[PDB]
Amino acid sequence: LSEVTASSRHYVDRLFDPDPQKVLQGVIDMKNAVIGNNKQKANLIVLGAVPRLLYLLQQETSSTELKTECAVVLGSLAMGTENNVKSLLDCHIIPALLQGLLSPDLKFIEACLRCLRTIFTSPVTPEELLYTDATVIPHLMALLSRSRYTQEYICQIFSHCCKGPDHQTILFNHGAVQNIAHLLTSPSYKVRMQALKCFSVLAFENPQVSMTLVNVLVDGELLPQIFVKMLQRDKPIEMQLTSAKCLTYMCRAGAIRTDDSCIVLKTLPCLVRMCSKERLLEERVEGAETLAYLIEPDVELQRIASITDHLIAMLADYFKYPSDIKRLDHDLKHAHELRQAAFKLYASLGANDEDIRKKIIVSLGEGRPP
Ligand SMILES: [Cl-]
Repeated sequence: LSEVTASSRHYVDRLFDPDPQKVLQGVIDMKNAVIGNNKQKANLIVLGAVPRLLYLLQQETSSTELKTECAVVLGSLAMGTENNVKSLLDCHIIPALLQGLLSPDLKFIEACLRCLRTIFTSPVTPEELLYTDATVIPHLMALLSRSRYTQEYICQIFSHCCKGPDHQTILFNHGAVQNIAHLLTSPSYKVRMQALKCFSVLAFENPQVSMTLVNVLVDGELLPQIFVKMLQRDKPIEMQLTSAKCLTYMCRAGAIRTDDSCIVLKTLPCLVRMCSKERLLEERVEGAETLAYLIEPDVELQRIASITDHLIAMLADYFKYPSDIKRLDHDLKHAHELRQAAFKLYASLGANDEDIRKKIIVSLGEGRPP
């Protein structure tokens, strides 16, 4: 490791200072020292700052300011390497943060939830820890709608830690769909985005939840009506793609009909707009694969898609060379993903109609099949 120098030790020592004012300023200086330095994070974790910080956040005498600043620093350490997250987990930070979530003060709750978000988002953290203690999910649900930060953080934690049907149903029984639906009308886009993500992963292959989503009412509008608005071009591209995913999944589960207006006039047209040359490579791959997921079961959708906004022409441009230098290198390295996506959509488009396969064969290269 990098040698530990007197500066780092002085930061950790100032926490043990006898004057409370000096301790508070020491934790503040510690937060300002780990902003960009992952090495400073590692040095302070090895010097034992995390146990002391947790103790200072546990004390009854500690002011709300000191508790908030200590939680902030603990989150800043969790923003570093995976080794740091493992060290913080080994110091039992999640239990302490869960006790901190019992606080009335909102800023302190936000700091603890920010730390929990970074931890649960990190790969080294097992998702089962979220469900190992049954009371944490109800407690998080209760805090879901106190601030935009609680909404965003708890949505991120849930969306990253759902993991499919079993504990997805655990989350559902605690009122996930009803409590998270209201966030889609929030004045904060960051919230509205994250809620969307929660729904997309929550309804991927769970027909039961999809049906529930069809009848959920948020601010006088049925939830699919909110999704359709989030397909509009004025909205950000992410918002659109994710909305389309939700609807396609709801359509695949049976909650929405393949002949429904939201699918043929909004969702599918939106997905072809994701396949344009102007779109990013990742967006083209996801739009194409999601459209293939949508159109695979129904022949009528396949035909409609084949005649929508020169889709088969745009797909041909997946095989053409790109036309910011790091993005260009990234697009030449990941071009295989784009070509593979094009073939997935071709396979779904031409599954039942030979004339569509003839159209694609002609589009992919010069020459007409016999
Ligand atoms: Cl942050």
